[PDB]
Amino acid sequence: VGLSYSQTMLLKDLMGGIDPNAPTWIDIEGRFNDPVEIAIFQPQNGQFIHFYREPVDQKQFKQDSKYSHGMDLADLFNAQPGLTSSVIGALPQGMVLSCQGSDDIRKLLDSQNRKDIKLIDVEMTREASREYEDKVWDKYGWLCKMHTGIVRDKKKKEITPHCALMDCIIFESASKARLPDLKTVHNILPHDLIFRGPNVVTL
Amino acid sequence: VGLSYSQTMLLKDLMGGIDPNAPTWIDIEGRFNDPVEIAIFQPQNGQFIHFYREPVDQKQFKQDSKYSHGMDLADLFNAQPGLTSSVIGALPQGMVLSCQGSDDIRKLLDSQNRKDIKLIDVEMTREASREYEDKVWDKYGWLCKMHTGIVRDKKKKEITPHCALMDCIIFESASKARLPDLKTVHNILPHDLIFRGPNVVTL
Amino acid sequence: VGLSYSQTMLLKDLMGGIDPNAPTWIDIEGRFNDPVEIAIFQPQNGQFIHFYREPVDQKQFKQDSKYSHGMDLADLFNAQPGLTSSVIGALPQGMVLSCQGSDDIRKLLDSQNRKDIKLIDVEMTREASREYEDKVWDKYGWLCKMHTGIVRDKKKKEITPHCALMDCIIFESASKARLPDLKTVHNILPHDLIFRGPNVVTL
Amino acid sequence: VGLSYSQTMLLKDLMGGIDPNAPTWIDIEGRFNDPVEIAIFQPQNGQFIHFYREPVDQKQFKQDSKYSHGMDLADLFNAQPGLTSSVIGALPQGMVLSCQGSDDIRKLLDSQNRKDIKLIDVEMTREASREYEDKVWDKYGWLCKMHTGIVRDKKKKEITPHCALMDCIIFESASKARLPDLKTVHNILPHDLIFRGPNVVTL
Amino acid sequence: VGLSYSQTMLLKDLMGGIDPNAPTWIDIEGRFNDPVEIAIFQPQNGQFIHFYREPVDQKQFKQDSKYSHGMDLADLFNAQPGLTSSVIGALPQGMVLSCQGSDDIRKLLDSQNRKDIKLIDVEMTREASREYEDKVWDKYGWLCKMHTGIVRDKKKKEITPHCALMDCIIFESASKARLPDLKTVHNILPHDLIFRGPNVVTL
Amino acid sequence: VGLSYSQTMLLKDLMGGIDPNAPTWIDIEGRFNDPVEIAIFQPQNGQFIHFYREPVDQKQFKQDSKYSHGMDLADLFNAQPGLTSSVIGALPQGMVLSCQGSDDIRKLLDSQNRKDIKLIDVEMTREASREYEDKVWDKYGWLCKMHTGIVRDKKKKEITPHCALMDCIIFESASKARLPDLKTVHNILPHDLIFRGPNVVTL
Amino acid sequence: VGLSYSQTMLLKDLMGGIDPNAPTWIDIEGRFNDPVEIAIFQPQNGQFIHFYREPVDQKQFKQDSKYSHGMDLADLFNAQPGLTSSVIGALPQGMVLSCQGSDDIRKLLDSQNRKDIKLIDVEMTREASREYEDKVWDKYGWLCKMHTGIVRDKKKKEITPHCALMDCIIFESASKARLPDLKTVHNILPHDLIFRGPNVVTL
Amino acid sequence: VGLSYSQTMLLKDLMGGIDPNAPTWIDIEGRFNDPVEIAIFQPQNGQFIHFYREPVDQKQFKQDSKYSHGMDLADLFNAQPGLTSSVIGALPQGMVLSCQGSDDIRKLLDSQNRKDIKLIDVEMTREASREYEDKVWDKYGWLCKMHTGIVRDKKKKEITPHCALMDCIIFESASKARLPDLKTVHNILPHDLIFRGPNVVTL
Ligand SMILES: [Zn+2]
Ligand SMILES: [Zn+2]
Ligand SMILES: [Zn+2]
Ligand SMILES: [Zn+2]
Ligand SMILES: [Zn+2]
Ligand SMILES: [Zn+2]
Ligand SMILES: [Zn+2]
Ligand SMILES: [Zn+2]
Repeated sequence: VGLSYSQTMLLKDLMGGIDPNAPTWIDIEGRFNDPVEIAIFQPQNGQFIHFYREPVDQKQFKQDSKYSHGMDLADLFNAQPGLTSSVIGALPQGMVLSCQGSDDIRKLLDSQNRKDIKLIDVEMTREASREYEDKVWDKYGWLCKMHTGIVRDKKKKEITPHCALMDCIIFESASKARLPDLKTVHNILPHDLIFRGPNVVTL
Repeated sequence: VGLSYSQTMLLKDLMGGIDPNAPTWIDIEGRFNDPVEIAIFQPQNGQFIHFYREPVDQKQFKQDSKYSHGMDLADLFNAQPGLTSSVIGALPQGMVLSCQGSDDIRKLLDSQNRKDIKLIDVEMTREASREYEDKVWDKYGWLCKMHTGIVRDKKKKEITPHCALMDCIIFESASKARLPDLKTVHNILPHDLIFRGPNVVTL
Repeated sequence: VGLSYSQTMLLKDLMGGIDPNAPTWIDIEGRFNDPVEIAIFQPQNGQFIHFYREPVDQKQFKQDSKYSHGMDLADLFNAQPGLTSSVIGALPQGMVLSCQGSDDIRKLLDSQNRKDIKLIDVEMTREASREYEDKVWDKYGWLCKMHTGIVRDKKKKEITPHCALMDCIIFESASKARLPDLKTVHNILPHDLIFRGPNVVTL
Repeated sequence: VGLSYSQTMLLKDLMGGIDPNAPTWIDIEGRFNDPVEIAIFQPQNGQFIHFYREPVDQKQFKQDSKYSHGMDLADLFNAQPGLTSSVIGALPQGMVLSCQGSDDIRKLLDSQNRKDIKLIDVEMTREASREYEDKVWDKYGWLCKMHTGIVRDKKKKEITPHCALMDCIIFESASKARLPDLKTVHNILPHDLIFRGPNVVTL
Repeated sequence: VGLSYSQTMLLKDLMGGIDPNAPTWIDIEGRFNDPVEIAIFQPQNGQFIHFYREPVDQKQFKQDSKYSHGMDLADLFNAQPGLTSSVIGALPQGMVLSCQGSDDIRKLLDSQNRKDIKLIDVEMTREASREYEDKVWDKYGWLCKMHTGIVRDKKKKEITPHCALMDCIIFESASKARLPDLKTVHNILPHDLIFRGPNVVTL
Repeated sequence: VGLSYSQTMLLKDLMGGIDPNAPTWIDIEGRFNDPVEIAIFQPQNGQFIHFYREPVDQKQFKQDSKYSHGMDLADLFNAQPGLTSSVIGALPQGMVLSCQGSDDIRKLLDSQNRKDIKLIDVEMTREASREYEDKVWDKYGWLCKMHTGIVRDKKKKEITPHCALMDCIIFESASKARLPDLKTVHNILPHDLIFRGPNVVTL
Repeated sequence: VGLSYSQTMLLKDLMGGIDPNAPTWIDIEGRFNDPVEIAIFQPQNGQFIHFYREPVDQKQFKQDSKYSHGMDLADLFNAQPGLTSSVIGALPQGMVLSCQGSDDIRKLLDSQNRKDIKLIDVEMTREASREYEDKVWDKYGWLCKMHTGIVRDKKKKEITPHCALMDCIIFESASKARLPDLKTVHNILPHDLIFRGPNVVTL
Repeated sequence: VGLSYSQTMLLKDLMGGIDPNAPTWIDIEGRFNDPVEIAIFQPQNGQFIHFYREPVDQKQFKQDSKYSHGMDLADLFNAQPGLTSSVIGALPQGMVLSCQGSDDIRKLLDSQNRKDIKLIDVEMTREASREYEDKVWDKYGWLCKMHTGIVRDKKKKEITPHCALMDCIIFESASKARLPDLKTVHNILPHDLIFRGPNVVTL
């Protein structure tokens, strides 16, 4: 379906937690046209938005699963449709978003008619990536148990998967030379908005 | 598609005009599962909600067009999808709605998970229908130019079509023995929300 | 409902016409999870299986109708439920099926637990598609009068719809550089098995 | 779901054991519209059909459990759907079935469009019921361990439950003044057809 | 089972958010020996602990469901066992907890050998209860959609159910004459710790 | 029960003595699914973990008692439940464990989610076993007084029992051609964690 | 455990169906000391005994699964213990059993102290094996759905698994140059004796 | 092991001597969960069942030996396993058993799933105990030479041990004010069924 009216009213309220002037990270898995996991993280307060999307192109998903995110199609069948378009639509106006590699994000933001949003492509050395990847996945990896597959590189070497939320925390760590010390870190989105149990139908 | 996030934010604002305690009429054309025109009229202030929906079942539409509403499929291709589900979702909590023949309305309200809404089936004599039908279509018929087809009865007799908005004003007239004297009567919904010019796409 | 016991007994008999070693084409309209028209064609004898299915996802159907098959929901309400699962279940063991683009067929055959069935993805040039499309729709297009809608491409150009049965005959033509000269070509399935007039109810 | 195509093909084969001219007993537990256990017994050869059905009306089941069959809802969740409708549709044409109290059976057979089947209401004295009930439940009661609840009468007196299969053997005993001496007595239906382990889904 | 070792390590970390000197509310549904829903709310920061427990006594649950909380047994089958004993065990030593009616809480805390914890029985007028109940269930009621049953009083009058988390927010409102204005309010416990998807087994 | 919260907190602290990079031995008595005595020994520092578990299968225990470990059921009734699952969960990450015969250990480690743990199957000649068995049981046999039964081989020959802790010291001796000279050798686990005096109950 | 007293009394009764003078086939999977599936088939009447046993040696089972029977350990955990020893003990005295390759059967019968039983090693050509294997697995393969694994030969060629019951029917076919035409073929053992749902414990 | 098939067949025959309507005594030594000697005595005919069981809990046995029965572990190593569960399983249905102190017997009968058996707790004065104890141990004490240990009371006073069989004869004496005059009194169980010489092994 899409987001229902009440779901959209809730979303409006939850997005009230997002500080529009706060420095903010964004990362996705999948392509701008077919993203399967979105994460928006505000390090200052530790608030983040994190959800999933079932892929349209099943073949590419499987390949993107074996070589980057390692996700499973079965875990995505219940993701609430409309979330990507509604969270990107609900983002405040003129928000400055930080990312790693602006190319994929800009295309998605543009295809959702959100050109008002400026992007900060932050550069990150592979050395700095290797440093915090393991530290982040240990302190904060309980937030996403969705990467249950083996990801290998061109050289068939098994590698740590990418998580978008974990990628955001890694990015913040590298940009700050300090893994963030955050007491409270939480998703503004409830589990019943991210996933779909009962059925609602639009007209 | 569905109603976009901004469209839904506008709707929230416009629905602020609807007085939840005010006596209110509702009528539709088409069946609960496939309605093609919805009207919600508050006689006290003269505010109303009035929009259209493209039918799923094309064959039934044509038959319902020759025998009740006389609408044309071509005029419905541009109706904004999601309007029926979003206006019914936005209707204030615990609203008492008046109608003629509660059977069709209740089913629609229930299928949109809006059981909180109570209905008042108001009875109307055919004599009283014949009285105000012509008077309403002359004072207020400029509000809906959507019935451009010939409607006939079982006896192939050409009859005045039904308009839902006009039906609401007729119902109010019969229930009050007075065609309403209303200076200001207007749709809370703008023409660009009722119809779809440019293109927006959900994810 | 599903296929009744007697309906299934008839099916068993009619499927006796299908030659298991014969070269055989398959095509569908709609997705593996929600197919709305299935065609299985054996060019050697001219026998084919051809039926419809009402779609679960009404929104996608409409979009797939405007951009590929041009079907009408109203014509699908009476399709006999259970046909897709029962015809795929009844297909002879180890049948080698030819198709255009194996991705969609394999998923459907797998979701119906029919992995025994091997697929031959036959490649077809658009030039060869353009050649026989019109010739097939003229000699054999009377077999399917179900595409009563306008289908347009990305460039709003009105295009010939896709029919699965017609697609099978087009595929055979391109693979053979000869539109088939077939005196007898017929559906093994009767009109009362493809569609549902009276009512039977399972327990 | 319903019975799959292969399941129905197996059923066709197993029903080949049923002798159509053989004297045959039938009994159910639950009402014609909501039966929870069916038994069809041919005393001559000792072959029988015996299966279960999850009840639709949960409240009535519980009451029918405290006052007749003493069954447990939890044991019925895995009964293979479609069995009642498919076993009744597969019964030989014009089969003469014996029963105790034709009223409930006729309604069920009629609601499954099986009017061809004639019924013999055999009368049975309560004295004769009391005689073989205990003898049957001891020699043949190992065939149904599904009655794990306490059944009481109007006078709160704990009574032996009713089993449909056991009821059939009791009926045969009373009609013959001899508890049947049967070396081989067996269900034609396998445990995997009566109950559902893995998952199959229709389209 | 119980809480696994890793689950307990996570819990230790999440409980680090609980401020031991902060004023804190507690409420349960069900009895000290058989509680089915626990809520611990710290109004200052808006952090709370909120989870469920499957009841041992099924009959009492149903009665407590018809007359207080209106919960459904089916929604409790997947609650993570060991949570009640482990969250009560993890609470800071000498914590001062506020409640409504200390009798039920003290017994539970004592039966979990947590006598170090002092209780503040805060008195609340029914007038003040009636005031904030509706306001809380509207602003914060999206946090628990577990009360899907009709609760009636001695006079068969349908009444608003009790939610423990909602009860905590109502209690804070009455004690402060102000419904709390809280931007961030969230459960310290993740959905996968509150509920049980995969299987772990102790030795 | 299981390990309480405080017990688990203590365990976390005691496991801090285990050096994760240190060479480490493991041995059990009983099968992976039903182990009755576990020993984990780090020869470098002389620290070890050593505890017991009451067997589920009483018959197999008795047979395993007459032919390997010679233990007594009565001494196992007070072993603290949850110890096996909690010590295996608390083992440091990426611990390389040495053993004799990796088959039984791997299965147990895979019963918990500890596949991260690699195993070194060290080969040991019976000649080398016969050498240190007596020397170890004399210098270190006071550490385990739990083998109070007569163990015989296939030839009814009374043989020295197996102790897991003693087996670890024997294994280290054979792998090093030197019975270890260890001043300080001690269990990191206290007697009150290995055994259960008072009563704690989970919820 | 073992077979309970009542279970053994039932067995005594069911074994009354076995005709002691009837020609009878036997086959097993696994070794004499560790058999995992036993089948005893009397072609004359079509009666057979067929059950499973959980293997002691888990490693050998897996290898015997990849190279002969293709069974899964998980399906054997619930097999009723004691069945092998009790069915071999209940076999009529001096029964002449036919088999393929007497070596494995004799050892098992001897280890169960049943030397009274004579064996007929019937020779079977691989040509004759290849003939009926497919025919038997199609007419009678619904009797055993326990071979859910891929079995390959020395040349990594995927081959049809062996089923003991199917092997018995294949053996009878080859010895008779006719696949048996059997209306009634059934297991004398009920599903609740072959598998273990509830718990009984010996002393 | 357990009782073999032949052993169980013999038992069935010997239990044919037990008159199900006859008044019958039962007594045990050891607890319901760990009984070491069972006696079932029918005074009318003088038939009795009397056997032993090796204790699981060795420590409790020794204490129960010093303070009640005075038995020796060494004499119990050869008791035939499975006897307790098989004799209790074989007891005729609906047998009214007399005992002294129903608490221990009921628990044992229930743990062996024999609730059908009703118990008569017969009261006995210590005066009446002191009267027949010596008379019974002299006329019938040759039936049990198993109490070869010194039993003392709380006051270290050496007392006559308890024998279960002797206890049954004492109970009958007290209930009848007459030591029974019985020419023939004998165990229905043979010495080779009560004790185990050769070896049989189950599968
Ligand atoms: Zn992720
Ligand atoms: Zn109109
Ligand atoms: Zn078509
Ligand atoms: Zn029954
Ligand atoms: Zn709640
Ligand atoms: Zn030891
Ligand atoms: Zn098999
Ligand atoms: Zn004695």
